[PDB]
Amino acid sequence: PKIHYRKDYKPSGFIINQVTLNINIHDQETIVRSVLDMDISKHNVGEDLVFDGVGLKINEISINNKKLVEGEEYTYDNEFLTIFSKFVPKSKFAFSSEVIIHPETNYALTGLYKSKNIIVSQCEATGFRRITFFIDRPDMMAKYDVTVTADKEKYPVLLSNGDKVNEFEIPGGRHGARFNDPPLKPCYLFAVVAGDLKHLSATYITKYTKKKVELYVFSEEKYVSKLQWALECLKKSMAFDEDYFGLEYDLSRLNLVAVSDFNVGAMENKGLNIFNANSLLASKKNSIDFSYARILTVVGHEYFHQYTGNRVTLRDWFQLTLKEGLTVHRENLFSEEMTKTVTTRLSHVDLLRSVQFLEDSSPLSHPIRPESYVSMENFYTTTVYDKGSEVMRMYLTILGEEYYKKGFDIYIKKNDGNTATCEDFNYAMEQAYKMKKADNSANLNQYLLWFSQSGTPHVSFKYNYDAEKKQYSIHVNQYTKPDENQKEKKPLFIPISVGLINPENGKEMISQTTLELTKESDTFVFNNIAVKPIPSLFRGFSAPVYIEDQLTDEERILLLKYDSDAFVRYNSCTNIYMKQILMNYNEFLKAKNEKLESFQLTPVNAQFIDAIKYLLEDPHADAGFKSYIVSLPQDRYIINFVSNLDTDVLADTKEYIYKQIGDKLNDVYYKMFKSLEAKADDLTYFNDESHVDFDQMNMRTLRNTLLSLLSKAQYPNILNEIIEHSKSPYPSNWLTSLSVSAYFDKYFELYDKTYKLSKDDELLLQEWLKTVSRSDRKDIYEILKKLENEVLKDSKNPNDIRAVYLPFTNNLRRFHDISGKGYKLIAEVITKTDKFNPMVATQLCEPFKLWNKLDTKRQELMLNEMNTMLQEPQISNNLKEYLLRLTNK
Ligand SMILES: CC(C)(C)OC(=O)N[C@H](C(=O)NO)c1ccc(-c2ccccc2)cc1
Ligand SMILES: [Mg+2]
Ligand SMILES: [Mg+2]
Ligand SMILES: [Zn+2]
Repeated sequence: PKIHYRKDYKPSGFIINQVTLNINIHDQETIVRSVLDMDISKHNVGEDLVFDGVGLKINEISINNKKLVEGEEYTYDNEFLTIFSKFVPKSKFAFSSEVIIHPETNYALTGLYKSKNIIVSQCEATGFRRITFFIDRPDMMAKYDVTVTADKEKYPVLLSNGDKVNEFEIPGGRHGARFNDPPLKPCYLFAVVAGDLKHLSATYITKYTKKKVELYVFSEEKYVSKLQWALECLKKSMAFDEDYFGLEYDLSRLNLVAVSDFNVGAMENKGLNIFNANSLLASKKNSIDFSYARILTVVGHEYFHQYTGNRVTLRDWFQLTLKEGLTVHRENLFSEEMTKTVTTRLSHVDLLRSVQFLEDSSPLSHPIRPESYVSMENFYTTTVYDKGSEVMRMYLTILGEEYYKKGFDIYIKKNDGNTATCEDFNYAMEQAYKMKKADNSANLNQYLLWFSQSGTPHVSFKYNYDAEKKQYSIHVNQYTKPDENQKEKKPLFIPISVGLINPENGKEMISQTTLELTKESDTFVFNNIAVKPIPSLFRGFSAPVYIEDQLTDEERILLLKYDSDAFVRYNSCTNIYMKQILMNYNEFLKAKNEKLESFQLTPVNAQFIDAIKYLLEDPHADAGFKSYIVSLPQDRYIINFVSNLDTDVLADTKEYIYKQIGDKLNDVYYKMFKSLEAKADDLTYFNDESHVDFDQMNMRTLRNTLLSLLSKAQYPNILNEIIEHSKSPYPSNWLTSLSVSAYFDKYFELYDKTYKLSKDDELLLQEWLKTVSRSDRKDIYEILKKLENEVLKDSKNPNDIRAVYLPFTNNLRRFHDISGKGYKLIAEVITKTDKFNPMVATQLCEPFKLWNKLDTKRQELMLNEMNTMLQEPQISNNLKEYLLRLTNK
C-alpha cells in the first residue's frame, strides 16, 4: 500500500501540452480514444514513461502513430501503464490510446459513470485515470479538445468544458459534439455529461467588463421545475464575487447539472459544475427549509472555486486546504451576507466544535495540510475543509476587511493561471500584514503552524481588576495536547476578538479590539476601565479553539442577555449548559456505579432558566437564536469533555435537564408555538420559487424546536397541535409532525400519511427516510428493517443509503444499545456498501470515530465490529486504510 509524502514532491519528467479526446458512448460500453501531445521536461532523467490508468481495457496504444506491443515495449497492471524508456522519444511526441470502460456498472461514482439515465464524470481527485491514461496529478496542465458521441434519442444533450465548436449527425441514429477548451487546466477539472437534460437559463452581465455570460441549470425532465432557486443562487454568487472581491467570471457560459447519484455535494469542473441533486434542486412543495441554505452554500462554493481552485490551482494534493479552506471561507462570507441571520455563522461554529473537534481529538487527527496520504478519496475531511476555512478566516480577522481584500488581490494577481501552495497565500497575507502594521519587519512565519500543527488549542483566561487604578488585566494561556503528529506543540498566532461589557448597563467599554496572542501566555492590560467589566471573548468565534472563559454562571447569564456579539451570547449559554451537564452526568454516574437506592441531582440554575424566558419573550430577539438557546449542546460536542462517556448516563442527564427547564417554561413554549404560527407559516410566496425568507425559515425552526420539546414533555393536548401541523403545506412542518408524533399512538398513521406525500419525489422521499431514521422510537430497529424491506431495498444510491442509516446513528440511547446491535447493524451496512462504493462505505464509518471516547464496554463492542470489518477478504483500499488509522493498528 503506497504512502505519498508531502516532502517528496518533485516535478514530472514529462509534459502534456494537448489532450484530444473522442468519447464514444454505446449501450454496453464506452470507447475512449485519446491523443496526448507530449514533451520531455527539464527534470527528465531518461526514466520510463509511466501513466496512471485504472480499470482500463486496452484496444491499442501507440507512440507517433506506431502501434506499441505488450510485453516488449510496455506493461499494464490495471493501475500503471509503463512504456520502457528505450521506446520513449527524446523530443516532442504523440501518445495515443484506445480503451474501453463501462459507465453502466460503475457504481463507485468515480471516473465515468451512469446516474439513472445520465452519463456523468467525476474526476477529482484521481478519477481521470479511470477514463483514460494520464499523468494524473494537478500540476500536469494541458489544453483539451473533446468530442463526445452518443445515441441521439437517449442522449440529446452533450456537454464538456470550453466552447462547443461543432455539432454533427452520425449514421445509426447517433450524434456528436466537439468542445474546445484552450486555457490550461489540470485533468481533475475535466468533465463530460450526456443525457436527456432539460434546463432553465439566464444571461448575466458582468459588473466591469460588461461581458454577457450564459447561465444554464440542468436536470432530468421530471424535476425541471425545481431549478429556479439554483439559478438565483448562481446570480447571487457572481454578484458577490464582483462586489466583495472585485472578481468577474471569465468564460462565456456556466453550466450547472444535477444528477441523482453523487458521492458528495458538488464538483467545480470548469464551466460545467456537477451537483448531487439534493444540493441543486428544490421547490417549496417538495423540499424542507434546509435545502435552500444548502443550495445557496453549494452553488456559491462551486462558483467561488472558479478563482480559488480553477484559475489559481494546486501544485499537489497536499495543498488541498488552499483551495478548499479558502473556498469554504468565501462561501461563508457569501452566505452570511445573503441570509443576514446570525444563525449562519453559529451553524458553522456548531459544526466545527462538534464534528471537526471530535476528528481532531481522534486517532484520525491531522493538520489541515497533512504530511502523507494513502487514499485521496479519504483526504476530503472536515479538518481540511472546516478548520481550513477557520484558518483562512483568521487572516480576515487579523488584517481587517480593507487589508484582507488587499492581500487577497495580491494572491490572485500573482498566482492567476498557475499552481500554488499554502505558502504562497501566507506570503500574500504577509504583504498586507506589513502594510497594516506599517513596517516591513512584520511577518507571519508563526502563522504557518496553523497549516502544520494538528489538534485543537485550548485557550484559558484569568482576570484582574484594580478599582482604584481603573486597570483591567486579561491573563491568557494557550496549550495544545501532544498527539501522534507532534510530540511538542508550539504556540500559535491566535487572534482574540474581545469586548468589555459594563455589567451595570450592558454597554461596550472599549472599541473593537483583537488581541494578538503569539506566546504560550500573555497579559493584556487596559487602563481607564471605570468599573469591573465582564469580558466578551473570541467574538464571532475568532479562532478555532477550546475556550475556557473561567466566568461564573452569573457573568455568563449577563452576557447571554446583554452582550452585542451573537457567538459570545451563544457560547455563554453553551458553557452554562456544559457545566450543568458535567455535574449531573457525574451524579447519575455515581448512582449507577454505587448502585444507590437514592441520591440527589443538582437542579438547573433558576436564573439561567429566567434568562431563557426573558429572551424567548423578547419580541425583538431573533427566532433562529432563540432555537439555539433552548437546545442542549450536541452530543458530539459534549463528548469532547468527558472521558469514558457512558452514553446511557448522558441520555439520562440530557433528559433531566430538558425536563427541568420544561417544567418551568412549557407554557411559554406553547404560547410561542401558537403566536409564531401566522408569520412562520405565511403562504404569500409559497408559489414564488425565487422568494426565500431566511428569517421566516428560522421562525419555522423555532416552532418545530418548541413542538419537539412540548411533545417529549407530553404537554396537555399537544397531539392536537401535532395533527394540525401534519396538514401544513411546508414539508419542514409536516415532516416535523412525523418525528414529534413518535411519542404518541398516532405515529404510524402519520408515517403512512407523510410517506404518501413523499414517495413521488426522489429527494423528498430521502428527506422522509431521514425523518423516520431519526425518529425517537423504542421500536426503531423494527422500523429500520421495515425501511430496508419496503423502501430502500438494494438501492446503490448513496443518498438513499445515507438517509436510512446516518440519522439513526445519532440516536444516543438506541444506536449505542449496550448489546452492540446498533454497531453490528451499521458495520453490516458499511461492509455491504464497500463492495460497490468504498468512498461512501467510509463515510458510513463516521459513528465509529469516537469509539475510544466511550465507556470501556462500548469501546470493546465498537472495536470488535471494526476488527470484523477489517477481516473481510474483499475490503477496499479506502476502508482498510481508514479503519487501520482509526483503530490505531
Ligand atoms: C459541501 C461542499 C460544497 C463543501 O463540498 C462538496 O460538495 N464537494 C467537495 C468540494 O470541495 N466541492 O467543490 C468535494 C469533496 C470530495 C470530492 C471527491 C473526492 C474524491 C473522489 C470523488 C469526489 C469532490 C468534491
Ligand atoms: Mg474496466
Ligand atoms: Mg432512485
Ligand atoms: Zn470545494
